Formats: sequence, structure tokens, C-alpha cells
Amino acid sequence: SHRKYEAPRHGHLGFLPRKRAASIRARVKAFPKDDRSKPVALTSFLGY
Amino acid sequence: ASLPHPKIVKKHTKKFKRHHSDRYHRVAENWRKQKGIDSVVRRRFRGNISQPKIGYGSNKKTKFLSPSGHKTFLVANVKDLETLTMHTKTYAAEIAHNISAKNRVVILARAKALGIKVTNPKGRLAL
Amino acid sequence: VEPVVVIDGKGHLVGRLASVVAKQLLNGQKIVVVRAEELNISGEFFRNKLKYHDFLRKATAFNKTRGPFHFRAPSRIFYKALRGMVSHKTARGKAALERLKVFEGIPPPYDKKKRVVVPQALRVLRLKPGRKYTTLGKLSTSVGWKYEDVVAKLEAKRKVSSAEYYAKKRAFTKKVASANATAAESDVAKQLAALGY
Amino acid sequence: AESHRLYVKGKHLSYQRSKRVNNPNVSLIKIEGVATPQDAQFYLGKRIAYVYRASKEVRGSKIRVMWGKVTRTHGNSGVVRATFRNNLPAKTFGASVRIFLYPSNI
Amino acid sequence: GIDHTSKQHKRSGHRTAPKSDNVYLKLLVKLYTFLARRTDAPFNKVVLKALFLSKINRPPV
Amino acid sequence: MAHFKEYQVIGRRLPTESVPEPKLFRMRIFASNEVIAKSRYWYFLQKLHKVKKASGEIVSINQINEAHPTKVKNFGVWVRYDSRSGTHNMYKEIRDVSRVAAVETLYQDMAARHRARFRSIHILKVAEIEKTADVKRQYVKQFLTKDLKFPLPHRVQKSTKTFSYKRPSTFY
RNA sequence: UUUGCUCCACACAAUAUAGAUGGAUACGAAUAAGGCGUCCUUGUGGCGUCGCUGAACCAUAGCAGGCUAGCAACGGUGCACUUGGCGGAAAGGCCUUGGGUGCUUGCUGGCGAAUUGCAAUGUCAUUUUGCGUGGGGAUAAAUCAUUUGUAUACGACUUAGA
RNA sequence: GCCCUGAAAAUGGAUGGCGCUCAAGCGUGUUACCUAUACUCUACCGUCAGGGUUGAUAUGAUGCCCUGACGAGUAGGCAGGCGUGGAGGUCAGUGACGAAGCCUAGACCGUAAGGUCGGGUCGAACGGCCUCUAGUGCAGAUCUUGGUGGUAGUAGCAAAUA
RNA sequence: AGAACUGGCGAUGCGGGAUGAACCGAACGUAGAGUUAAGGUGCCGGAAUACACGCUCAUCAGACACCACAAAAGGUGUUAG
RNA sequence: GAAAUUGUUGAAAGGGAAGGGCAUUUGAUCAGA
Ligand SMILES: [K+]
Ligand SMILES: [Mg+2]
Ligand SMILES: [Mg+2]
Ligand SMILES: [Mg+2]
Ligand SMILES: [Mg+2]
Ligand SMILES: [Mg+2]
Ligand SMILES: [Mg+2]
Ligand SMILES: [Mg+2]
Ligand SMILES: [Mg+2]
Ligand SMILES: [Mg+2]
Ligand SMILES: [Mg+2]
Ligand SMILES: [Mg+2]
Ligand SMILES: [Mg+2]
Ligand SMILES: [Mg+2]
Ligand SMILES: [Mg+2]
Ligand SMILES: [Mg+2]
Ligand SMILES: [Mg+2]
Ligand SMILES: [Mg+2]
Ligand SMILES: [Mg+2]
Ligand SMILES: [Mg+2]
Ligand SMILES: [Mg+2]
Ligand SMILES: [Mg+2]
Ligand SMILES: [Mg+2]
Ligand SMILES: [Mg+2]
Ligand SMILES: [Mg+2]
Ligand SMILES: [Mg+2]
Ligand SMILES: [Mg+2]
Ligand SMILES: [Mg+2]
Ligand SMILES: [Mg+2]
Ligand SMILES: [Mg+2]
Ligand SMILES: [Mg+2]
Repeated sequence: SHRKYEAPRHGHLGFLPRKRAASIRARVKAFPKDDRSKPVALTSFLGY
Repeated sequence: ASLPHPKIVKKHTKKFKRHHSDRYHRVAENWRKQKGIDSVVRRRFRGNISQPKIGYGSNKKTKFLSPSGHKTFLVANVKDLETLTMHTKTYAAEIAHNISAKNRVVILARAKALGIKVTNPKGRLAL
Repeated sequence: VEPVVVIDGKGHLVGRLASVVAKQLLNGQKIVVVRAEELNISGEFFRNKLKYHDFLRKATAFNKTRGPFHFRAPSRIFYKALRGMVSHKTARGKAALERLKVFEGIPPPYDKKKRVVVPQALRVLRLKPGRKYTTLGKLSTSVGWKYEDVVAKLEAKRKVSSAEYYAKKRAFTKKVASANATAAESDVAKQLAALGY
Repeated sequence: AESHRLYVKGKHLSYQRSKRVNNPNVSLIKIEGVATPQDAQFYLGKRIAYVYRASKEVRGSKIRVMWGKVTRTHGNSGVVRATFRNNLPAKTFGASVRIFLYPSNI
Repeated sequence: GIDHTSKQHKRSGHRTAPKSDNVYLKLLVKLYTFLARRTDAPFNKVVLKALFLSKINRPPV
Repeated sequence: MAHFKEYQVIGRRLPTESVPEPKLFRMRIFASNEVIAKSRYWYFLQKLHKVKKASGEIVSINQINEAHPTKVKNFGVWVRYDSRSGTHNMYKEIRDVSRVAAVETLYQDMAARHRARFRSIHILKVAEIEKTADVKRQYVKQFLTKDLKFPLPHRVQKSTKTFSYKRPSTFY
């Protein structure tokens, strides 16, 4: 039978699996769309 | 050489092994007929072991014949062996398992003298 | 009749092509299908999109990574049709499937090889004129295939190169045809014509 | 010449079978260039060899042969039935066979 | 399949030999078997049949 | 039932002492063979007159061949058929070179368009429409115009081989 | 490394084969339209022609293809060199220059073949591995242990240490 | 008629699946083709039935032979056989030169119950045939007794301050 | 849930209906060859992507009896009357 | 000095059991003539 009182689910299923990352340095999975009129520049940087 | 015979046809060469003798050690391979009410083997469902039946009976002309065309006759001594003196083409002597080595020598010598084929001449030979 | 048969999948009625190809692999023929993005399916694009969405909703409820995998690329859609028509869970079916390769576009191994068609699967020969049909590339893009633009670009490049190759071949063929037209009234040519050649 | 072949190529398709039971004692052979049973009648009775290779040399060769013959036509599309002295192994479904031109009636 | 109108493998239901192991009775049966086969005498046939009868089927006379 | 023949079937309603020489009724039956033809004769005769096969006899049965089998005719065909919910008379027109060919076409068309099986159809009449402009169906009239020509666009050639090397053409 | 590793050539041993037995022979697009040829006023052009399947095209003769003698022509083809160019979608292939060598069945001769006995796949392919003979090439790391806490139940992770 | 609206249910899913649109759909017609332990023919096994043959070298008339038909099976009936402990008879049977037992992806016979042989192990008895006899055949009974596993190097061996 | 007749299942495998006690076909000694039944012949899958005349386009098409459902009422959809 | 169960050695196979039937390939092994 139905849940008897509605409530949002706990947590975000889009951040699955809740596993350890494969590296200590997180991957950049997307860079800014290239605009080939601007001067050549890095799209990101590394820091601590 | 033995008496000429038709080609020996074995209708079912493979052993009729009891159902589930491959599954349980307590179930020996000696054939037993399933009597169970639901038995898939007794009911002869496709894909199951075949059961012994009289249709598998061998041609009476070739029944009991060894591949050499001789019927095996077990012999314990020379007198047993010479029971086959006039039947060398139909019977071959097989020396009994419990015959000692010296008696085997004597039986083999008599069989060679009489032209009687011996199925197991290499039993208990001098090493 | 060849060690490998390369089928140009363009306009080829995915189901009928899959039937032909499945029988070919099971009979032991190596098949390479190219231009799977240009395959056709009978019925409106909306119909086939709805069918693929019905496919998409099917998934193992307790773990979607166990469920049926919904491959988006046109080559993998065609492969799904072929696999569904091959007994793929047996070693024989596995061997048949290893006798198969399917590609979007015509990659470098096969762009310089002869492509054949399958008339019993050709859309223009099979479908009644006026019947609406879907193109696999459009359907695949709509359901999440990411490489329609890249495949189209590489296909345009290949077509430029292949048109240059064909211009050269046409010139050489005209030369050979002229040289055969000359010495066609020779005694040898008359004897050949008498024998049917 | 570059060609030495005196046999017609064929493919071992399957055993004789119904939907769910096969009969290994009969093989089905697709002969190259035969599209009708009328054409296959020519090849009825011809000897067929399945030629394969083994690691162990037996009687001066590492090539072994399974001999059979075409017995009758099968279906409408030129497939024939074949019987071999020993039935074909069924891993050879899709493997090549050689249908020789003998016994010749030409 | 055959639609049998009668029981299959039905024994005749008549004795073909005496149940007795009496060697002399068997000798009489052998003699009258020969006679019933090679004389066409209904007497010989009925005597052969009577030689097979059990004790209650041979009441004293 | 099959490729049809046409038979004349003449039956008698067997003579008695009171009524010798009974009235010799004849029918034209479309059937694939004489057995079906006689069965159909008795069916329709039982629909029309007090008779049955047990009380009557087939006096004759003769195949009627088309008088001019190689001339194209327009046929008016009156049929009576049972639908799923009633019985209906319909008139159709068929262009063909013989009555048997027209009747085969008619049975095919009835099965195709009204799902009427052979058992549900009675052929009331098949008649040649001698004068055009007595043809009253457009799907036949359109073939009776002067100098009728028409192309056959999109020709599909049946390949004898699995693979073709040509990317075929539908020109005609 | 009680002479290790890698590449090439050769030879010898194994190893198997989802199954060679002349050639997978490359436009693109349309199909109620096209292909090819040709011409011009270069086009959605004119004219001619083709399809109606690859039933094609190419190849194909020679002890499984030997040894030789010529003719004709400067063709065809194999090999290893070599000139240069193109090819990144999985390029790993395509094209091209020059000379050298072999073959050439385009044509005409001379010699050989047998006895595998009337057939027997009658062994001619390529896949990996090993070994030996030569030549060529290069001269590390990882883990355990110790250590860190950006990590951690244990493994794992992340650090440091000649 | 077909198609459509009417036409809403709970895990994701079923013309069996793929897929199929002048169908690989629906109605209808025609052929070819595929394949059951069914039908036809043949062999072999058995059963039943009808017969032939005691005229000899003939020891197996319960034998040999001829002819025809037939063969599903729970509960159940009957028949013919296989195996075990012991008993009378017999083979003047086997055996310390190795009985019995046991092990043996070694061989042979039987449709089968089983039988026989070889090899190893072993150490004192045992078997064939005709009969007699029964405390005579096990997969089960939450069977009985004994023995042994997987679980599993697992749960855990943490109260009473050290 | 309860009767009538017959045929079955139980007691029965085999080919077909994917699957299934009962449906269809057919009942069964061991084999060989031939031919079929019911059911099928795109591919899975043995067997015509056979031939023929039509019909149907469904943004929930339909796809063989038992059987695994759909109705009244409607539609210048389209077809034939 | 059996079996269950186990160690070692050798042989073989092994994509969510294993085992079985028919048939043949391959390896091993073997009788008969
Ligand atoms: K066991
Ligand atoms: Mg709620
Ligand atoms: Mg046996
Ligand atoms: Mg039961
Ligand atoms: Mg995604
Ligand atoms: Mg029978
Ligand atoms: Mg509906
Ligand atoms: Mg089908
Ligand atoms: Mg139809
Ligand atoms: Mg008798
Ligand atoms: Mg019985
Ligand atoms: Mg006792
Ligand atoms: Mg001993
Ligand atoms: Mg063992
Ligand atoms: Mg002692
Ligand atoms: Mg007891
Ligand atoms: Mg027990
Ligand atoms: Mg029990
Ligand atoms: Mg217990
Ligand atoms: Mg216990
Ligand atoms: Mg613990
Ligand atoms: Mg505790
Ligand atoms: Mg404490
Ligand atoms: Mg009961
Ligand atoms: Mg039944
Ligand atoms: Mg069903
Ligand atoms: Mg049979
Ligand atoms: Mg097939
Ligand atoms: Mg309605
Ligand atoms: Mg001890
Ligand atoms: Mg043990």
C-alpha cells in the first residue's frame, strides 16, 4: 500500500555511486565552449 | 579363426546407468527401474536416460559372441579346457581368475596343443 | 563469394538488412556494415522515436546497470536487431557475431573497398512509394547519440576524396574503353565475338 | 594455373532438424552457385570432403578428411542433404566443404 | 497405432503340455503328440488334449 | 475455393409412379471440381424447390468453356452475401477474358473488401455488358477510354542474388 | 641477472585454426530517375547511348606449372631497390619517378613427365610459441618493509626516504 | 470491411523474441517445401498364434525350424530370470606357486538384474552346476548406530577498573 | 457448484499450440530409408524475403482455434456497396 | 583396511551452478584380426 505520508527522497541519485574518487585530483569533465576569436588562454588553473 | 558369422551388431553399447547415480554417491550405477509417480525417466520425457528394454536384444546369431567370434567358456583346469577340444571354432577358453600361475602354464600349453584359443593368456605371467 | 562482404547500409530497411546479415554470419560469411547512420526504418520518425522510448523505459528496477542496455548509436541499433535475430547465447552465435563489424560512416579500412547492397532489404525497392520512413542517424541523435555531426563531417571529407578517385578512374576507364573500341574489328576480336566475348 | 580447384565450394549449414530436435546423421549443405533443387539434382550423389587440420601428425599428414556424399535436395533454394561416414562435428556449422565432381555422369 | 479389436498377446488359455513333471506321462504325451500330428485321428487329438488335464479335470471312472 | 470452372448441372427430382419425367432443373455453378459443383447444385436446389440429393438425381454435369476466352469483356456480377450482421445484394463489375476468371476475381475481391468467405457468397448472375456506357462503375469505366496508355513507374526488379554491386534503378 | 632483454634474417621444433583453395573489383546522389560519351550558348542545357542485374569485369595454358631454342614488340607482370606526394575515422594504406633483375602463353619450335599402379585433402594456407645461428639496439622499475594523514574497518588511497 | 476515437494501474517486458508497413499485418486463392516415437518397406529383439519335424550320424521334441500378427502404461496381477546367508548332492572344482575381500575414465558377455577377465593390494579360505532353505537385495522412513563434511579458520574467546 | 453422452487426462511419452495434465496431430520394442499429420517455411529455426487479387498507416497498428479479453456509441480516414 | 571426507601429484574444463541424452570433432587409452 502507498507510503501513507509523502516526503521527498533522501539524497540526490545523480551523485551516485557514493564511492571514493579514482584520483585525489578531480577531473575537469567539461571545458568552456571555445570562442575562436579571443586570444589563446588557459580555461582553468590548478591551486591548493 | 572362428566360425564365420554376420557382422556383430550391438544395438546399445553404452551402459544403462541408474538415474541419479551420477548425482548421489549412495546411488550405485547398477541399473534400477524408477518406480516414482512423477519420475521423468520412468515417464520417458525427451532428453532423459534410455531404459533397458527387450527391443535392445542382440541378434540371436551373434549373441554371446566375443569380437573374435568365439563364445567365452570359463576353464579351471585341463579337463575343463579339453571339454572344448572339438569346438575350437565356436568357443574360446578363458582361464578362471583364481587359477594359480603354474596351473595357468599347464592350461596354456594344453590349449596350444589342442588349438583352443585362450582369451586371457597373459594372466599371472612371469615378470 | 568474397572473404568479406561490405554492405553500404544507406537506405537499407534495418530489419530486412539484419535478417540477411544474420543468415550470412550464421552461414559463415564475414560481413562489414558501413554507414549505419543512413539506415532506414519504415514508419514515421515520431513512431520510431516512440518505439525507442518504450525500449528506453525498460530497465532492471533494482539496478539499472543490470537492465537491458539502450545503445544509442545507429550501428548499435542495427547490431541490436542482428543480435535479436542471432542465437547469441551459444558459442555458435558468438562466433557468428564475431564474423560481423558495423560502422557509422565508412572508416579508413573500408572506404577504399567495394561496397555492395542487398536488394531484398533496399528501402526504394521494398517500401511502397509514399510510405513514410525514418533515418537511423536522426533517430539516434534524438535518443542521445553524440556523433552525428562528426560522422557527417568525416563522410563529406571521404566523399570529396572518393569523388577525386572516381574522376581519375573514369578518365582511365574512358581510355581503356577507347583502346578496346579500337582493335574491335581485328580478327581476334571477331573470333572472340563469335565465341561470345 | 593459379587455380587448381576441381570441387565446388559448399557450406555446412546445420543438421537435419525440426524446430527443437536435430538429427546429426544428416547434414545440410549449401553448394555455391546452386539456387534451386533442379540445379541441386546435378550434385545428388557427389562425394563431399570436409578437410580440416590437426596438431598431431597421423599417417604422414596433419590434414584429416571426413568423407560423405550428397543424398537428396533440401527445400526450395538449392540446399542439399548430405550423409557422412562419421557425422560432421557441428562446430563446422558455417565451415567449408568440398563437393567433388565424381561420381561423374558427364 | 492400431485400433485393436481384441487383446494383444493373448495366450490360448488351453494347456499345451501337462503341468506334471512325470517323465512317463511326458513320454505318453510325446507318443500321442506324434500320433495326433501324423494320423489325422480325432481320437488321437482328444487323447493328447486329455493327457494335459489336471487332476480335477480327470475325475476317476 | 480454387481456380474456378463453370459447370452446367441438370438434376431431376427422381421420377415416381405418379410423376414420370420430372422437370429437369438446370443451374450454372462455379466450382473447382465436379464434386463441389454437384454439392452446390443441391445446395441451391434445396434453397429453391422441395428436393434433396436423396430424393433427386444429377441428370448431367458439363463444363462450360468460355466462348471467346481471348477477348476482353466487361462483366456485371450480381451477388448476395452474408456480412457479419446481415445479408446484402451487391452489383460489381469485373474486366476479364472469361467468366471463370471474372468469378475468381469476384471471390478474391469479396474476401478482400468484405471479408466474405466462399460459403457466404451466392453468385446471382454473371453477364457480359455488351454495350459500353452500360458499364456503371468508374473503376471499370476508366479502362474503356480511347487510346488508353499508362506507364508503370517505380519498377522493382527481383534480384536472384543476395548481394548486388550496382545500387539498382527503378526506371521503366 | 649463475649471460639477462628487444628487433630483424635464416633454420629447426612445436602450436593450433568458427574454417583460404584465382581477385573484398572503392564516386556521390536520385529512384515519379540516373550512368556514360559528346557538344556548346557550361546549364536543373542539347544530342547520343546503356540498363531489363555480377549470367559481369579482371584473371585464367606451362614438372602445384620444369629445362631449353628462337620470332615479334618495348608491352604486361613479380621481386628487392628508389624518386616524390597524398592518407589520422581505426590513418598502417593509396598513388607516383627511375634504373636493375626474373618471368612472359603475344607467336613459333626441342626436351621432360609414366609405376601416386582405376580414386583416397593426397599435404602447397597462416596463428602463436620455443630454440639455435648471425646482425642491430637499449642499459629500468614496481612491490614488501619504513614513512605521511589531504586517506582509511582490512585491503585501498595519498605522501616522504640513497 | 480495415483503420481510428471510445481504451485508466501499479518492478521493466513481451504477436515467444528480433523485427516487419505493395509486410514478415488482415481476407482469400495456388503451388513448392520443412518435419513426429504416426503411415509404407526392410532388418533385429521379444510376445502371441498357426504349423512342420523322433525315419536315421540326432546328446539340446522344454529341441530345431517355417509362417503371420503384435509391442503405451500408474495402481495391480502373472511369468521368466539376476543376486545374498546357510543345507543335501556333484565337479575326485579353485587355493599359501596366493582363497576371500578391497581398489582399478583397463578388457569381454548380458536388454537388464548381473556375470567374466586382466592389473594392484592382500593373506586362508572359496566357487560352478542340480536341488533345499531363508532373519535374502535399500535412496529415502524428521529411519537406527557409527563415521564425515560445507558452513569455517567463521560466530566468537568483550561483565567483575590494570 | 451440480447432472447427461462421448472422448480424454489421471495412468502418456512423442510432433505442434513459445511456455502448460486435459487442445490439435498422433499414441510409444531397437534401428534404417521414404512419406506425412497438426503446425509451419524473413531471422532466431528445418522449410518460397514464393506466386496472385485486394484491404490497412494506427502520436496505444496487427499478427491464428482452446488462449490468455474488450462493448455500446462514433469518424468526408479509406474501401466497396 | 571400503565409502563419505581430505592432502599432494598428474590430466582436463570452467563469462550467474553442476550433473544428463543423441551425435560427432579433438586428446588420452584399449581389445579383437
Ligand atoms: K554413485
Ligand atoms: Mg502518496
Ligand atoms: Mg552392453
Ligand atoms: Mg502423475
Ligand atoms: Mg547518458
Ligand atoms: Mg505398434
Ligand atoms: Mg484499437
Ligand atoms: Mg514466422
Ligand atoms: Mg495471405
Ligand atoms: Mg507354438
Ligand atoms: Mg508394455
Ligand atoms: Mg542367516
Ligand atoms: Mg586374490
Ligand atoms: Mg572409481
Ligand atoms: Mg593368517
Ligand atoms: Mg530383512
Ligand atoms: Mg543408506
Ligand atoms: Mg524408495
Ligand atoms: Mg536422516
Ligand atoms: Mg547421525
Ligand atoms: Mg573472529
Ligand atoms: Mg561477547
Ligand atoms: Mg574485565
Ligand atoms: Mg491417483
Ligand atoms: Mg495423450
Ligand atoms: Mg500460446
Ligand atoms: Mg521408426
Ligand atoms: Mg532456414
Ligand atoms: Mg462498431
Ligand atoms: Mg591395518
Ligand atoms: Mg575417498
